[PDB]
Amino acid sequence: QFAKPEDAVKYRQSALTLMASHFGRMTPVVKGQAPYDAAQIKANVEVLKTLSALPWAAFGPGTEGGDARPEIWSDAASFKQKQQAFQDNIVKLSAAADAGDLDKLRAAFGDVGASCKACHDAYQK
Amino acid sequence: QFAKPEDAVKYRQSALTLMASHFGRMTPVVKGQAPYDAAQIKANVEVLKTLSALPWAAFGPGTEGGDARPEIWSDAASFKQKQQAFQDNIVKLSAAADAGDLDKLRAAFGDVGASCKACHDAYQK
Ligand code: HEC
Ligand code: HEC
Repeated sequence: QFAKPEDAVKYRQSALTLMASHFGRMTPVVKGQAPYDAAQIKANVEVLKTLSALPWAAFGPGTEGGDARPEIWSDAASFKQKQQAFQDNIVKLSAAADAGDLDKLRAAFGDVGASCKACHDAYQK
Repeated sequence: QFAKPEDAVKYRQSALTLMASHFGRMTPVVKGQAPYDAAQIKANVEVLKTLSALPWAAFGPGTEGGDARPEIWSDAASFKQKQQAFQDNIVKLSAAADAGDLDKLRAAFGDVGASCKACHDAYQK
């Protein structure tokens, strides 16, 4: 869907920004600093689920740029493993949200955050 | 969810970028220059539905900036009318996609695009 590699960079940066806001805005809730409304969190995690699937298709062949470390395309199976582990951790977060359980939400949120950090460490300049 | 107004600007720009890619990438399909796969388009419109709901909450009080024309907050009912008409046109596009009908898709796509342009004309610097 991208006329030039810069368009893919633009897209993935935007997706990651949006995905990130939807994750991070829950931090006060998991810490107890903001109230827990199960329906609110269910709805937000549904948004995050959708967003979480979007960046990866914008690291397609020929789309080097931005802050993507070069190690993304040359180790494609390993990068995939990574987004799929993150993507699996998101499934867990959805299950916790859909079940209305703040303890399960806290644990799932932490494992998502660890997966963000793992990919960041390997693949972000 | 925004610590400073700049964060809301950042978010809405990203949402609009993403929403826009999901709309615009269908242009070759509606024109017949790319093949029509009903399932592909259904899935893409589902993404666009989710995205289409996101920008508006990031024009909250105190979030002047970016290319938002000042006329957004002082005429709040009219701006709302506008996003809700766009939002209603998106419902129509979802119905066309879910029904697998390229003629209905073409018509609905055009009315969405007109609604994008209408808000752009009134409210984007
Ligand atoms: C690899 C499988 C990743 C996972 C999982 C997550 N992120 Fe990431 N992120 C990744 C890359 C390779 C990049 C650079 C993209 C580019 O081309 O520049 C990023 C970037 C971000 C950004 C900055 C976006 C921008 O506006 O430029 C943010 C805010 C970000 N990532 C956040 C983030 C969060 C919160 C994640 C888990 C919920 C997450 N990322 C996962 C690679 C990967
Ligand atoms: C008002 C109800 C709008 C509708 C409907 C659409 N857009 Fe728009 N758009 C609007 C504003 C006020 C702005 C400026 C935001 C800011 O603070 O700068 C925009 C901006 C865009 C952009 C640029 C985003 C960026 O990266 O800076 C794009 C690509 C865009 N809008 C596209 C777009 C499309 C394709 C729409 C229909 C599918 C659409 N917008 C609707 C206001 C409104």
